[PDB]
Amino acid sequence: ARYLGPKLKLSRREGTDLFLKSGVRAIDTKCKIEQAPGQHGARKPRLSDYGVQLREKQKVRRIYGVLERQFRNYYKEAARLKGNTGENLLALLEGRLDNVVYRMGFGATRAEARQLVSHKAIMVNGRVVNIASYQVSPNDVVSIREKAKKQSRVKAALELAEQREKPTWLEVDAGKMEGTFKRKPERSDLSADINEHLIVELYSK
Amino acid sequence: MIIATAGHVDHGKTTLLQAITGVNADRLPEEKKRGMTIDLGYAYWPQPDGRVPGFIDVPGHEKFLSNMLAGVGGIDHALLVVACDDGVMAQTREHLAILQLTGNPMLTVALTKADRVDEARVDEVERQVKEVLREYGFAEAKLFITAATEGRGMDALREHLLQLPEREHASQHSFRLAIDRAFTVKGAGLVVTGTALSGEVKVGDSLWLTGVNKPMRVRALHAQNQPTETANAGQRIALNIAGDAEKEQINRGDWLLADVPPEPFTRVIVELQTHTPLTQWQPLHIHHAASHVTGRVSLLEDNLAELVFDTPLWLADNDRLVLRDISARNTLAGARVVMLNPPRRGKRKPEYLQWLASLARAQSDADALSVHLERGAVNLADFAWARQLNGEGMRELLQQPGYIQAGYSLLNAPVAARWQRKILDTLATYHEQHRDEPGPGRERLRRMALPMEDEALVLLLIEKMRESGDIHSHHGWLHLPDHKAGFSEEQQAIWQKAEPLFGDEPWWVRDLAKETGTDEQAMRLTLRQAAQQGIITAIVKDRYYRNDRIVEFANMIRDLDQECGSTCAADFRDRLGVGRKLAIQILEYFDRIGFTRRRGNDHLLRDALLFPEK
Amino acid sequence: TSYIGGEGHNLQEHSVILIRGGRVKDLPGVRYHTVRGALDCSGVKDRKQARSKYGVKRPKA
RNA sequence: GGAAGAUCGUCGUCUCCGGUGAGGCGGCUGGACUUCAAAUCCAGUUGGGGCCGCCAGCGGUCCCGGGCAGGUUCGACUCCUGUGAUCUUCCGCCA
RNA sequence: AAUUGAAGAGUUUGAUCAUGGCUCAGAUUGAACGCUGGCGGCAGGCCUAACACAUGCAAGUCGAACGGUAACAGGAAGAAGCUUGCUUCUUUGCUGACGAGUGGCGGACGGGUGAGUAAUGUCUGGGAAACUGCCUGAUGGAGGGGGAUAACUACUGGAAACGGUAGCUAAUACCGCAUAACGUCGCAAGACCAAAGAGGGGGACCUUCGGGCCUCUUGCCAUCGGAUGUGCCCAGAUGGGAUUAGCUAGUAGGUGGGGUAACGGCUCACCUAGGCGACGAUCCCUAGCUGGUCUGAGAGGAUGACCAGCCACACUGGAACUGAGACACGGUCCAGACUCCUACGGGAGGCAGCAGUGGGGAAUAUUGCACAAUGGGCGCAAGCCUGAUGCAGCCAUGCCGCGUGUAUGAAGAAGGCCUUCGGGUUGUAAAGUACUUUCAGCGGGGAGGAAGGGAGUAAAGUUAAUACCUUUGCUCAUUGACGUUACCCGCAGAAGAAGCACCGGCUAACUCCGUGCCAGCAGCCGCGGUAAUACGGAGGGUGCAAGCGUUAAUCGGAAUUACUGGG
Ligand SMILES: Nc1nc2c(ncn2[C@@H]2O[C@H](COP(=O)(O)OP(=O)(O)NP(=O)(O)O)[C@@H](O)[C@H]2O)c(=O)[nH]1
Ligand SMILES: [Mg+2]
Ligand SMILES: [Mg+2]
Ligand SMILES: [Mg+2]
Ligand SMILES: [Mg+2]
Ligand SMILES: [Mg+2]
Ligand SMILES: [Mg+2]
Ligand SMILES: [Mg+2]
Ligand SMILES: [Mg+2]
Ligand SMILES: [Mg+2]
Ligand SMILES: [Mg+2]
Ligand SMILES: [Mg+2]
Ligand SMILES: [Mg+2]
Ligand SMILES: [Mg+2]
Ligand SMILES: [Mg+2]
Ligand SMILES: [Mg+2]
Ligand SMILES: [Mg+2]
Repeated sequence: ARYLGPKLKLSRREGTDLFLKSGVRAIDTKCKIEQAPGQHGARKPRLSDYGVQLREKQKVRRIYGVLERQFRNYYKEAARLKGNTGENLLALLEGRLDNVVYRMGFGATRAEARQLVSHKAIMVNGRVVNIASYQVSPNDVVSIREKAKKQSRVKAALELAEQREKPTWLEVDAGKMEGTFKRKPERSDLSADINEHLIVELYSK
Repeated sequence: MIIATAGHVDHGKTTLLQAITGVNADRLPEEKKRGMTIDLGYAYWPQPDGRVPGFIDVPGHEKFLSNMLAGVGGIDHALLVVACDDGVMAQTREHLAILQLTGNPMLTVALTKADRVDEARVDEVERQVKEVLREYGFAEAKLFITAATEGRGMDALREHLLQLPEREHASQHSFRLAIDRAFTVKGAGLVVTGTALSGEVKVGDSLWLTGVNKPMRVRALHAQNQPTETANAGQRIALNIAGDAEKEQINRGDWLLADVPPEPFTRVIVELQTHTPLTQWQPLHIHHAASHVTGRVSLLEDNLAELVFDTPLWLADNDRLVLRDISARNTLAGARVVMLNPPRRGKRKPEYLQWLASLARAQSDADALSVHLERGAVNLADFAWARQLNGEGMRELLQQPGYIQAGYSLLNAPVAARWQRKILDTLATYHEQHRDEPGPGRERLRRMALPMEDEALVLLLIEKMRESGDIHSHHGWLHLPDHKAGFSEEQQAIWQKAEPLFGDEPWWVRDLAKETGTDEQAMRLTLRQAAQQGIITAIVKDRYYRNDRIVEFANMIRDLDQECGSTCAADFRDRLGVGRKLAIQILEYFDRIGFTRRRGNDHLLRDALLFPEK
Repeated sequence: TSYIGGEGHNLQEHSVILIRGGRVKDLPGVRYHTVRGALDCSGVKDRKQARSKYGVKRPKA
C-alpha cells in the first residue's frame, strides 16, 4: 500500500516543493532537489504531452499520498458526482481524514498523519477511526482521543501549524486540539499550482 | 517392533511369515505366478494385548537387492532364515553385511528345513551359522530349529519376537517419512505408504513433498492397518494426503517431512567402515533409504570418506547408508552422513583434527552444537536440518547459557569474545590509521573486521560490546572512549601560519590554499577538522569565519525583533554596512543551527538565546 | 510447431510441455511459444531480471 | 517395481575398424578478401576429473576417458561380463 | 435530482496525399500460467467427459386414526430378599411412551445439470373451452349396517432378496343401504349421487356400571364463491446455410362416433382435395430462452457465469399405475449396456443432491458444525426431520480497506556504479537521536443476530359450570452452530511483513561491461555483421503494488458491414 521510501526524490522528480517532509524546516534546499532527480536527472528532458499530464497526475497523487486504484475510484466517483470533475475531484480527495488531520495542523507530514490516524488516536463524533481514507462529512467536529493526548508529537506539530498560516475553510481552536471542519473547499481557495483538468482529460482517453 | 525377514532365496522366508502371522506376503500377480518375492511385501500381526508388530518381507535375489535396501530402513529386529539345505550361502552373507551396515541392534537366526535333512546336519549348520555370525558383529543370537511345513518350532520362535524391545527415538524431532509405495486407493485419496523414520504426525498436519516440492494436507492415516488420529515413529505409516501432487508424479524415494528443506547437496562427508579396503576417487552405488544413486567416493585421513553425488539427495546427520560396488555383485562398505556441507580445503593439516572432533567425539546433538560453535557460527536452518530438530528441541540451545542468538546463527561465548577482541584490535588499527577522523561507522567496521560472516550475529555482537561499555560512540560514529579527536601536528603546522591570517579577516578555502601554497582538497579537509575543533565556522560550504564575528552576527540580528518586529534585508546596509550576500548566508547558517527559522516573509525565534531579559 | 525461448533448454525426445500463444514473425508457421518453467520445460537458469518470464526462482543471496 | 529393447567418442552425424584408430559429410575457429557475409583455395578443430595457491571468463601437477567399471588379450571404441542416463513396448500397483 | 456526453498513435514511399489492412493505447473475465505473497471484509470457485462411481448423509412425520407392547420409565397383584420398609422376582398395555404393522398427509416442494429443444420451448400482449389437495367465506348435513385384511399365531419356501399355506383381529382402511338439492343428466317431467370419528374437561342425570349425557377443540361429506397453481388456444418477437426448392396422406377441412378436467385429426369411420412455401416451406449445422452481464456517446456488438422466472432431463430406451398434482432424481414394471454378491435358483444398483474418488483437462474447494435464525414436511402442540438454509474450511480467483513505521538526521560516510580522475549518483537513503504500536503475537473484558417456545398466574370469552380450551396482560427459568464472534482494554519490542514489469518510437523512464546477424529479444515498426540506450549482466530510473507480468476471450477504437454512419 503505502510508499515507504525516499520522500524528497519524489519531491524533486517534479522539481516542486511537495511538502513530503517538513518537521523543523519546510523545504530542505540543502538536499539538491533540482540538480539530481536520478543519475541522469541533471540533464533536462523535453516533456511530451502524455508526460506533462501524467507527470502532473503523479505529482498530485504523491502530494496527497494515494495509490492509483483508489485514485481512479476517486475519479470515477468524481465524474459521477454532479458538477465539474476536476474541482469536485480534488475537493472529495481532500475530504480524506489524513489530509484533514494535516490541514487542522496537528501533524508533521501527511505520512505522519497516516501514522497518527492509523494508531487509533483520531476521534470523530465520539467514535474512533483507523481509516485514513474516511471522508469527513461537512460541519463536523473532530478531536483526538483523550489518552492519545499527552503525546509529544502533536504539540511540536501544532507549532508548525501556526507557522504554515492555516486554511480558511476549517476552524481550529487547538486549545484542546479539537478543531471543526466546515465545508468542502472550492478549487479557487487552495493550491493555484496543480492543474486538475490535465488529470480529467488524462482519464478521458 | 518392525521385524524384517532376510536370507538367501527359497530358504523359507515367506513361508515362515505365514506360519507366524497367517498372512500370505506375496500379493503381486507375478510372484504368485513365479513362486518368489519379486518386491517387498508387508505382513502384520495384531495381538489382543493391543500392540501390533510390523513384518517386512524382503527378497533375496541379487537383482532385487536394490529393493531390499529400501525395507531394511528403521528395523527394530531382523530374523535371518537359514535353510539347512546348503546352510549358509553367499547371499545370506550379503544380507548380513547389509544389516550390519544399517547397524540393526540384534537378530534371531531361525533355521528351516529341519524335516528335509537329518539331525546331524542341524548341528553342523548350527556350528557354521554360529561361526558366520561372529564375522559380521552379531555375537548374541538366538538359533531356532523349526520346519514351517509342520510348524515344529514355530511356538518356541513366537515368544521371542514378543520379547524383543522397541528401540525408541528422541521426543522432539521433525517428522521424516520414506515413501515406499505410492498407490491410489479408490475411496478417498492418494495414500502413500512409507516408513516413518522419526517424529509424530496428526490428521491436521501440513507436509512438504519432495521432488514435487509442494505442501500436502494429511487427509487420513493408518498406523499399521489401524485407523488413528496420530502416528508415531517406528512403524510403517500409510498416509493419505491431499494437495497438488499425484501418484504418477511420485517416484519411490521421495521424502515427506514437516518443513521446507534446504536445497539438496551433492557433496557430503561420511564415517567410513568397510569390509574390504576402498580406493581414492572411485565410482560406486550409494544406497540410502528407498533411494538409488551413483556417486564417487574419496578417502580423507583415517576412516573418513567423502561421497560426491551426481544426483542431489536430501540427507540428515547420523544416517547410515550402504556404499556398494558400482557394477553391483559385492557389498563392500558402509557409510554414515556426518557433515552436510563440506567446503574446499579438505586435506589441509589443521582441519582433519577438527573432523575427528565433530564425529567420533559426539553421539548427541548438544555435543555437536558445541563442536560446530568451535568451528564458527552455526546457522539454525542448517543445524535444524542436519539434526531433524523440532521447535521444542530447537529451543534447548537457547536454554544453554552463553549463546549469542542473532537473527539466524548461534555463537559460543568464547568464540564471541575472540571475535570481540579481533574487532577491537581492527578498530584500533583503523583508529591509528586515520587520526583526523571521528571514528569508523558501524557497517564499515563490520566490513573492516569480518566481511565473510553473518551480519546479524556480527552486528549483534557489536551491540554486546556497546552495552558492556568497551566502545562509546557519539553521532553514530563508533570510536574508542579514549579518542579525543585531538589531531596531529601535520595539521597544526599549517594552523600556526593560518592563525594570524584567519584572525584579522577570515577568507574562502580556494584563497586560503592559494595563500599558503597547499593543495585545495588538503586545505579544505584540514580546515574542516579545524572547524570540528571549534576554531572556525563555515557559514556556507567553503566559507569559514572566526567565532568573534559569529557572536557579532548575532549582535546585528539582536536589534531586528526589538526595533522592527520583522526580519528583512534592508537593515544590512542601514545598520552596520555588512553586505547582503554575507547577511543572507549568515541567516541560512543560523536557520540550520536553529537561531532563526524561515517562513514566508519572516524569521521566527522559537529556540534561541537571541532574546534579551527585558 | 511451437517456438522455444531463452538461452538453452533441456527439451529432448518425447517431452511433455505446455504452450501459450504469441507469434515469432520470423519463422512463418510457428504461431506459439512454449512456456519456460511449467511442467517438463525447466526454467532457464543463469538469469536475473525478467525472471517471471522464463520461470526461474530468485537467487537466495 | 518387473521383463524385453534402443541410444549415449574427441563440435554434430554416418561408414566402419584386436596394432593403440580411419574415412566421408556437415559445423565452428583462424588465414587470403571485404562493412560483415556467401562463394572459391589454405590451416586447424581432444575433453573431463582429482590434489594444490586466486576465484581469475585462472595458474601448476598428475590422472582418466567411445555412459560408468571389470575381464580377455602382448594391445579393446571394436570381444565378453555387470550396471547407469534418457527412452520405446508389455505386465502390476489395492492402507 | 435520475444525467454530463464521441480524443488518437505506429507501419506501404526518396518524400507527398489518398484508399486499405495489420498493431497499440481503454474497460472487462467463473480465467489459467510464471515470479512474489502480511492481514481483514464482501463475493466467487468443473467453462472439459449428460464420463464411471467406493463410503457416509440428503424425507419424513402423526399413539390427538387404529389393533397393539418390540425397547425403556412408572404403577399394580404377587414373589419376600433382608437394610423389616431399602431391596429380590414373576405377572400385568394399565399410564408416560414406542420398535414392527394398517391408515392419513408428505414423497409431484425443496436441490442439481443444460444432454435434448429452431419450437411441443421462451418473452410480450390477448383469449375460452378448463381443472385446482392443504388456505379462506357462506349454506347445510354428518343417519343406519356389513365383509375382510395387514400386524399376531401355528407351519413352510429360500444363502440372501423377498414370499407362500392355514386361522384370528381393528380402524378416520373398504363396500352396502338410508338420506340430499341452488349438484349431474334431461326442453321438461322426471331419474341419480356422500360422510368418520377422535381428543380435553365436566355438575346434575343416565351407568349391559365398558359406557351413555353436556360443552369445547379438531377431523369428514355436498354445492357455490375468493385466492392460488396449472392445462389449452391465438398474434407478434426469438440463429446460420439456396453450394437445401419443393414439402405434407391423419398431415388440410367436413359429418358422426370415441376420448380428455377442457377446445382440438387428440383418435377412428366415411366424404371432399386440400394445405405450407422466394414475407424462405422441407432438409442440414449449431443452440436451453428471458430479466439482464460486458462494451459503446449512442445506435449497435457480444453474451446468458453468479442471482430470480420459465422449459427440458434423472444410467440408456420405453410404458403405465397411485394420485389434487407425475407419465415421477433418491417410486413401480419390461428391455439394454455396465458394475456387485451369490449356496448358482437368483437377486442388487444408478451422485446431473452435499461432500468425496478415478478419469479428461491449463484449471476450479471440506468425505466439516448446527437446526441457533429464515423457510419447508408432518403434528393440537411440544417436538422430530431438513447436505434447503445459516456458518465454517480451502484458493490472492475478483472487488474493497489497512499495514510493512513516524519525525529529525551531512565533513553528503562506507560499499556499488559512473567519471573529463576535478567529481557525480545511490542519498535523508543508511547509520545515530527522539517517538508511536495500526495489524499480527500474548492476556483479560465483551455486544447483536433471540423471535418465541415452556411453567405459573390474572382478566375476558365460552359454556350447565369458579372446569377444559382460546385470546391478551403479568412473574419465573431457558433456548447460539458461528464463537477463542464483532468490538473494547492491557503487555512488550520497529519489533513479525515488498514485490513484479518496463526504460529505441508508439509509451512514463538511460549509462557502463560481456557478446559480435552468434547467443538472444520482438504487440507492431524492427535490434544484433567489434563503440548494441532494443540481446545478457550491473548501476540508475519509471509504472503498478500484495500483487506484477504473459497467454486466452468480448466490445471499443474500426465511419474497418457505415440504420444513425461508407463507397
Ligand atoms: N520342507 C519345507 N519346505 C519349505 C519350508 N518353508 C519353505 N519351504 C519351501 O519353500 C517353497 C516356498 O518358498 P518360500 O518358503 O517362499 O521361500 P522364500 O525364501 O521365502 N522365497 P523367496 O526367497 O524368493 O522370497 C515351498 O515350495 C517349499 O518347498 C519348510 O519349513 N519346510
Ligand atoms: Mg518368499
Ligand atoms: Mg524359484
Ligand atoms: Mg571414475
Ligand atoms: Mg520506407
Ligand atoms: Mg388427497
Ligand atoms: Mg344414494
Ligand atoms: Mg416432468
Ligand atoms: Mg440419487
Ligand atoms: Mg489430468
Ligand atoms: Mg436422518
Ligand atoms: Mg488494495
Ligand atoms: Mg492484534
Ligand atoms: Mg351458555
Ligand atoms: Mg526484453
Ligand atoms: Mg462498428
Ligand atoms: Mg470506404
